[PDB]
Amino acid sequence: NSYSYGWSFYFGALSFIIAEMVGVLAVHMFIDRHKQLRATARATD
Amino acid sequence: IDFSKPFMSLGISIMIKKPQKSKPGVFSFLDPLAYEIWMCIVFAYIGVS
Ligand SMILES: NS(=O)(=O)c1cc2c(cc1Cl)N[C@H]([C@H]1C[C@H]3C=C[C@@H]1C3)NS2(=O)=O
Repeated sequence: NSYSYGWSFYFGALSFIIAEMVGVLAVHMFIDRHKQLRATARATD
Repeated sequence: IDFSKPFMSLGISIMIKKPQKSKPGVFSFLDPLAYEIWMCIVFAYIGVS
């Protein structure tokens, strides 16, 4: 009744961590863009 | 020799020196939950955050 998960199982699990990291990095780019866009707009005002 | 009917029931069996009871592992505090739950809690922790 014993079992052991293989490398393929650990590839999907490892994909989840990388995907979440990319999501954080993608949101941080969206945040930085708008911050730069607002900073420039304020300076022109 | 002319045997008779079995008066009792037996069967080959392995005898080993009774291995003394073991000490709960150093990480026994993870026993209450299966390894799958601990793995998924980490995923949930990352996903929620
Ligand atoms: N349970 S046991 O091993 O004590 C046990 C086992 C057995 C007993 C009697 C006892 Cl008490 N008798 C039977 C016997 C009764 C009739 C049916 C099978 C033989 C002829 N053989 S057995 O099935 O080998």
